[PDB]
Amino acid sequence: MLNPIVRKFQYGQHTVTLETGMMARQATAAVMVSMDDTAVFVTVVGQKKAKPGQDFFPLTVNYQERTYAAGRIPGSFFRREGRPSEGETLIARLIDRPIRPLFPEGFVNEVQVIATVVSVNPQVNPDIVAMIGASAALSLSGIPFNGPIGAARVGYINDQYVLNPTQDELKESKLDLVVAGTEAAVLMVESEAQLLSEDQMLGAVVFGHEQQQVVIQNINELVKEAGKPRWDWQPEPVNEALNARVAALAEARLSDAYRITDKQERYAQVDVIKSETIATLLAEDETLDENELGEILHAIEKNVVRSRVLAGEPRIDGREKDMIRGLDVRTGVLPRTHGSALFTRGETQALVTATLGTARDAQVLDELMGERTDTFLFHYNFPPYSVGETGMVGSPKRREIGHGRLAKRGVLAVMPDMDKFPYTVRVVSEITESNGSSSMASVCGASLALMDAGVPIKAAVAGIAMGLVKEGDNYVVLSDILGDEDHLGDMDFKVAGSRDGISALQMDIKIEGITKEIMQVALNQAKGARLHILGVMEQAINAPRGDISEFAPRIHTIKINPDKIKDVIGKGGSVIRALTEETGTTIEIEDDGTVKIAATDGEKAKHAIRRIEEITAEIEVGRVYTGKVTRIVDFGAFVAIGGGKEGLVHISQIADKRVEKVTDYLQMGQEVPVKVLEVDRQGRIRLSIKEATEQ
Amino acid sequence: MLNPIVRKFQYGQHTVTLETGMMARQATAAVMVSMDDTAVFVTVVGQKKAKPGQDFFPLTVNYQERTYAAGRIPGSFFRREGRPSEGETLIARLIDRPIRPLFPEGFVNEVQVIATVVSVNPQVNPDIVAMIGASAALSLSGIPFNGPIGAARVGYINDQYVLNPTQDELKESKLDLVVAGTEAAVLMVESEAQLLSEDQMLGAVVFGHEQQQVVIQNINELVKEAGKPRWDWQPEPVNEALNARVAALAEARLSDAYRITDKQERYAQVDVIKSETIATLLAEDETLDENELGEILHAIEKNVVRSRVLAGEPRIDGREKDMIRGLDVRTGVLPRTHGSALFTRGETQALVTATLGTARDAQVLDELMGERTDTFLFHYNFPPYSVGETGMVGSPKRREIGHGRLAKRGVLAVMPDMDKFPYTVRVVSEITESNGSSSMASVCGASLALMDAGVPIKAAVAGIAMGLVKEGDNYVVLSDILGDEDHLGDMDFKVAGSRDGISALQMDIKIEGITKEIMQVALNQAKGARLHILGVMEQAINAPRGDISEFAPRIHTIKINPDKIKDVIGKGGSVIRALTEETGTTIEIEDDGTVKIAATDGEKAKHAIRRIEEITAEIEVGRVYTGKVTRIVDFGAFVAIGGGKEGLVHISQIADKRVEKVTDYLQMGQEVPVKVLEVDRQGRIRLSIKEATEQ
Amino acid sequence: MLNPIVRKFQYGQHTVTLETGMMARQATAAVMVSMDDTAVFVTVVGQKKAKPGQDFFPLTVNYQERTYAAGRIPGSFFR
Amino acid sequence: RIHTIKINPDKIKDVIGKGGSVIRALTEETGTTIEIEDDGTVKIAATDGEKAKHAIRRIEEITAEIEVGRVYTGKVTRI
RNA sequence: AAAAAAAA
Repeated sequence: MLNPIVRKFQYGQHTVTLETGMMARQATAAVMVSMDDTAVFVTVVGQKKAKPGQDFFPLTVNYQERTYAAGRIPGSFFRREGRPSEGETLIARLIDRPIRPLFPEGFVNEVQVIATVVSVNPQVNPDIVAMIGASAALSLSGIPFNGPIGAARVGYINDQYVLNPTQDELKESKLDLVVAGTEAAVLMVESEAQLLSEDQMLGAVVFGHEQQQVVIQNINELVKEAGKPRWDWQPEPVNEALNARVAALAEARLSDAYRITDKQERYAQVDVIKSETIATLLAEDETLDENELGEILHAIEKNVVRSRVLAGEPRIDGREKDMIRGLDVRTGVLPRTHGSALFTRGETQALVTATLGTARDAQVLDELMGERTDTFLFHYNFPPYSVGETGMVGSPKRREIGHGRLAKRGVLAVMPDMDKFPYTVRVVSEITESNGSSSMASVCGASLALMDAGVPIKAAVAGIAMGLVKEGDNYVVLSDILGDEDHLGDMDFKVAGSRDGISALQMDIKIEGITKEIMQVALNQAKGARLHILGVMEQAINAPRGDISEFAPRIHTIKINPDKIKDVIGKGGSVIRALTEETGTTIEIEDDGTVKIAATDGEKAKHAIRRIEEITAEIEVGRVYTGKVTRIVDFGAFVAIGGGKEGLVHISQIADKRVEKVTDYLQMGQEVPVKVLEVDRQGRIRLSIKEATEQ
Repeated sequence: MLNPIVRKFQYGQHTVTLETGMMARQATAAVMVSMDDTAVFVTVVGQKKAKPGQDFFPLTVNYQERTYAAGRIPGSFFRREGRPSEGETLIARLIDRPIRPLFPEGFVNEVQVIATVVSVNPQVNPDIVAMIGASAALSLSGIPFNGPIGAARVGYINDQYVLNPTQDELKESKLDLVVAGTEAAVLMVESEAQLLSEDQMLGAVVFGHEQQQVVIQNINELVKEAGKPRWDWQPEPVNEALNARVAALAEARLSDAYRITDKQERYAQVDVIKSETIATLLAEDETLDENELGEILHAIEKNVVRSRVLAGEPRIDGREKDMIRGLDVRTGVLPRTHGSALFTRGETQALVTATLGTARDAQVLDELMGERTDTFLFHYNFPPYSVGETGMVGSPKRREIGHGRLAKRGVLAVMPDMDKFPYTVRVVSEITESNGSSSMASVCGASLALMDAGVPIKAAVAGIAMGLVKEGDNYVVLSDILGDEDHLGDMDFKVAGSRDGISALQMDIKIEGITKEIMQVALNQAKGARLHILGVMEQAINAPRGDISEFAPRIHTIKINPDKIKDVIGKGGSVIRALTEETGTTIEIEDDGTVKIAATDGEKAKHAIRRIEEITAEIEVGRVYTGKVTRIVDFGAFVAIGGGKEGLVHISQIADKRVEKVTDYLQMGQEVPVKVLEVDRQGRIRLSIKEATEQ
Repeated sequence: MLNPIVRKFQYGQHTVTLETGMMARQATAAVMVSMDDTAVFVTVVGQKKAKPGQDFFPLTVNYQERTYAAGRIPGSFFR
Repeated sequence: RIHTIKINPDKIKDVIGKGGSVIRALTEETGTTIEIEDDGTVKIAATDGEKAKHAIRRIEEITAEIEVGRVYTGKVTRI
């Protein structure tokens, strides 16, 4: 009835299997890809017909993590999986970036690829198996697609590269990089790193690109027998005559406008050329259409900018390939916030703020590889006034979550260990103006806001957004690229890092033939510029300050005996409630003795510090104890001796095996010399009273 | 490179700092306004071109409270981030209402104002600072706007008015009137009051209007050096002939038709005339636009009704200036809910219901100013069938939150204090028909539903909406304006109060030249009309009565030794779940020594009291129990004996000495006779295995 | 002025009361239906003119459980 | 899975150690919520079979011996 | 000893 086709190949130490034809037979193609007990089901459905008047390729990628894949019922009140998480949206972006540029030019049919995680081995991460899955699904479908891609996560254990590291190994790794490539060239790189040197990162990318050849060979083998016939699609014929007709009229004039050098006079000059040339021949036979004309005019603009940059020295803004827009940097701009800074690159402004908190306010994010609690929170706001448009604010789009993640990778490598800084820290970066690359203006600002709040950060960090143009063998690397020159970049990349060593590299490639030395000079030029930005920031704030003091929560640490803390948590743990209500202060649950005191001022902290040492008087070695007799009855005398446990006297006696009598030395409330060197009965260390006799 | 313009003046005690040019340079204007460490960043972005479909003005105002202001991590579990709520939406409406009238007629270009709170001093409210901020931003851009508007919150303490009261001052105050006004006149008033006479409320509006003069003068001085050149905008030219042709064939045949008393009959006549004029236009329609002809027709209608109302006695429905619509009031209409009332004022009809609950079910509002718990909740539901239309129902719009808040101000003045009414109270109003002013029908309904459920309100309250029509030297004040008659009103206002004293007041003004001498008669006519509604309302329910017979929750507060209550909490709340569930009533966990036994009858209250007595009590003498070994302690034990708690036999304890070494009882199934013995301070109570009677 | 018209019949040992004319007069019809102290208010609004270009029949049914019907304030954070 | 075994109604005392201290270590080491039970019907709540069998093996090991205050051929393992 | 209801 139904027969599955299975191919099994060895990637690293994990057997990986592709299963096809078994499920979802009405979708254009579908594959279950399984790698060492983690499995994801990936399916592509592509429209057969072009929706008329579409001028942008509509590609949808959906990635979703069903909780039944871990064997757990969802925590939500509904007990059902909700809207896609931040983490899931980011994984979808990782699949989309290497796929979108690989479809042929002028392909505009609707395409949707859905990846569902269906089972998870906690040790094996589902994303690197999802990327192979999308590559398999697209290459098996008839859809016009320029060859399969692999994917490989490379780590850096003990100065060795280790392909596809398992989750525990990442604890002691200094690098986590995700290469995706075809057989000809790399297509994208994403990473976080504990300040590695440049050549170690480029070495990891050249390594990962070779280990992916196994997947490329294996998907090509599967498509030989189990693939659908490629449905024939031919790009719509270009009108050579129309392109020549519009060129004679505007090419020389548009070139002249770019030769004119200004922020806005070139703009106005281009507009008068565009408006007239569009008007001319607009009414001639009614052949001209707004879509037909606008596209050719923008295409001529892109041609004159590319050709001008590869040869003519001036860029659109007039700075040379190695120059960065002017800096202006300001600290403590907001009142009554824990720490704040404004970083301006001249047309990119990031107002960024760091707020501290007690451990209670840390996030507890539950996911398939296990619940974990993180103490560093990064949020990136891109409000619509920042690019001069009007739109609904509402909730963040994928790019805001993408940029918020990349900036977090940049700073995370320089944050202090929780043992020497116990507070949770949230950084919110609010973009106020955006014409450059605003994610890298966020990293610089975040390092200022953190060290202004007086977190002991390990070093200053800064970012640079860069582009490469390689129409011919000649290439030019461009530093601090404007947003308005995205189309000019044949590759573009971001190089967030420190005075020495790189923190987070991200790189998306759109052209064939980028060999390793063309990456090497491009991020050597990136090291140059990053150092210049770092130099200006050291003059604004050289080192971290002592503390925020703007109603900053204060935390204090002290080591107390495990027995004394158990009694402060005595009566079932009720004893701790008696303290927290009196001092407005939480005491934390390290029962092995590392007491944390946390409070909103420098008094209730000190009151709690006085109270913990005051209220517990349990010592088993002890000393002569001038405690006060409460009852001198048989079965041992009762004596007031203080905190912890008040010991009862050793059995039937006062001291010396009941040499004396209860009637002898009888009064209430009297000071007597107690000592606590006895047996541990009723769960109490017993005691005795050395009154001119001794046991 | 960058330096701000800075302008600081003194408003009342605080110092206001206006700061410009430093941030968001691509928005049409942006201003950082700071008042005693509370700071809000406010920006306006306005599209220069107009969309050629718009026949209304799209102005959008967003107010948002970043919780990084005042240094705290967001409570929301998901992503530690927030979305717009009631508290923010009401502040957006307070900025919106004064700005819309000032913008010139025919200005249809889209405009967006975004106001972000970036720091809060909890003594100074952010709302007043924002209204100055939006006024500065709009007046500083070139957007055509008629003058800056200052704002002013006016408190009232020991019969002295105080400007911008701090939170500490306000709590003691008897009014909280907001006023916003240009140099010529007031433009908006919003206020709650502890039942003050009309002359005290009018005194506040004039006083606040005069203190705002400093803000208006200062904003002009800033615009004199930092301001943009005003962008040219001309109202679209109006063709007198196009208006004249429709006017000639309408006004006479509409003046007679407005005379017809029946609403449906007149509606059918005017619609027929309208179609006939459209037919008369014939070739070329009206500039080839039916809409243009319709606009002229609506205008001719508005002019005839307005001119008629201020020259002649009859209104659209044949009523005079001082005739409130026919009143039909019916209490207790719903079964098995704690209190309900249907209030019908002519066509506007409101079904209102009151429900009581335990203090536990109060909501916790995490406002930027500080966390607070309110015990009184008002919810206003406006379903689309109330208008006779079809539409969605699910999510409340801005107006439902606006009206819900105004209705809450009406009743909040007359609620009993929690220290003689220990319940949370929720009022839900369902507007079942809405021709007229629905929100003030909701206040009456709420005042009947509350005093029907038996809450002892301080007096009955009621409300009315009113309109002023004003020309070159004369004006008419109309009572109970209908929805259709709002277009003729130049001023409209709503008043809610008891037999003596205004409780809430709201005014919006659309024209200059209204004055204290007009408002003096307008509120006196309101005192007349309100005092009639109170009499009809009084007949249905004269005074608050007893509590609901059965459905209402009743509270019992039995006193228990709180250490035993703490043990009944168990491992932080695990046994009490069963106890509340088996009773099926909301018995509380409060450990203060007052156990809340809340139940819907006396039987479940007594069952719960007996259930807590079973687990808390220990028999003081009992019998010679054959106690059986239940547990191990450290050299200790727990023995089952009479009452809810086990006793301990320490191994040595049968006669205060080891007369018979007691090792043999130290195992299960021995069950040897014991007798009750003393309770010690430690909590390990004394027990001994002795047949002899022990006390 | 205003008064309902009421019909009461016995269905399966529960008295059922049909009550009309008192509320939602603006909507095309409204009928408070009650069966032994469980009560639901039901209203229908229909457009008098058919929108040109419609082919299918757009019927929308909305059922709502207000929690004030059971005497309890809501469990939701926003109340 | 929830696992349950009978262990002798005296030697059960030795499973627990002095108070909660050894219970913390055993629950932390095995990743199981093993509770204190005087009856000896020790309940070892677990999230999978591996954690259950790991907890069964350690509770078997650390209380495997009958104290009758008798003679043992006890080998000195550490001075 | 492992201590009191809060579905953002």
